[PDB]
Amino acid sequence: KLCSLDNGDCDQFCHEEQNSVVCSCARGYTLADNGKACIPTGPYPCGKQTLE
Amino acid sequence: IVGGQECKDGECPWQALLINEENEGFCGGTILSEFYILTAAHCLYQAKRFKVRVGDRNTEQEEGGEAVHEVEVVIKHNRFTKETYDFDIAVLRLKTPITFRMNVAPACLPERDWAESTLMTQKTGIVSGFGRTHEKGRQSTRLKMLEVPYVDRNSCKLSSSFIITQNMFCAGYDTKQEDACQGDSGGPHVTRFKDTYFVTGIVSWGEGCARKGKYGIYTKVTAFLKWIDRSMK
Ligand SMILES: CN1CCc2nc(C(=O)N3CCN(S(=O)(=O)c4ccc5cc(Cl)ccc5c4)C[C@@H]3C(N)=O)sc2C1
Ligand SMILES: [Ca+2]
Ligand SMILES: [Ca+2]
Repeated sequence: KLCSLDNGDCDQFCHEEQNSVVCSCARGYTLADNGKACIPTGPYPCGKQTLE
Repeated sequence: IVGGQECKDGECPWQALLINEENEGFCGGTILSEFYILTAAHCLYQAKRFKVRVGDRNTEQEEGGEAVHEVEVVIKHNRFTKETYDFDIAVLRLKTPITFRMNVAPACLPERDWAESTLMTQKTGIVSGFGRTHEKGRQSTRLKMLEVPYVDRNSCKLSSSFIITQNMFCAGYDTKQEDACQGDSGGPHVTRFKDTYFVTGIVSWGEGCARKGKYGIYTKVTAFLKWIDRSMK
């Protein structure tokens, strides 16, 4: 089920390569160490409502 | 926007507004980056000279977050057709970069396959704008947003008195009276995924606004992601 099972546990982009999940992130995010979470590079990352 | 709610502080920060020489909003756009605004090609015909306002929520008042930006380049999709509104997409490159701040920030561009498979199969997207609050009303002085169901493509085609091309999709409600309307055009349709908002559409056209048995028609952004990329150089 891979990317079809709950987005493969990816925060953002899920791609199936061979028979496994590969995660990635929009521009302005980097993939965390766990290979799933997307971490913002700088202030005002895309897609985030603003709080200050 | 018909129905829906005001965008509250911070909630629709990728909203842009194309303003005419009279300083009056005629269409929306979406912030894509410090330099680029996404809008509808049919909007380029609403005014000879226009600018982009970002950071606005209430046109009646100065909140201090507003910024007017001159347009440097208009990049119209060359295949755009006024008769069908097929290829209803344009990107604007700004003279001066947008300074992101409260109420000013870009929406994310998704990758095509993931977006079509995961975003566009969600229950809802969010459309927003300063457009008319009913078919025959005046434009809103408040930025509004509205949650709009993705509509099954075959029902949408059955609904419609006009052609729905591979570059369009439908969203909104069968009879419930909530819809985008005149002046929302070129504005954001975004899809939320784990608290991150991705551009999925551009407000394009409808048969009226919120008419029974009719849907909102949107430019299918995921069909133009390589085109958008090239445009943003
Ligand atoms: C192929 N054609 C493309 C353009 C077109 N416009 C049509 C139409 O019925 N109009 C009345 C509603 N309006 S509107 O109130 O300006 C408008 C604009 C964008 C919209 C987008 C959505 Cl998603 C929903 C309703 C909308 C209504 C669009 C348009 C017009 N005369 O300018 S039908 C049609 C068909
Ligand atoms: Ca204002
Ligand atoms: Ca309807």
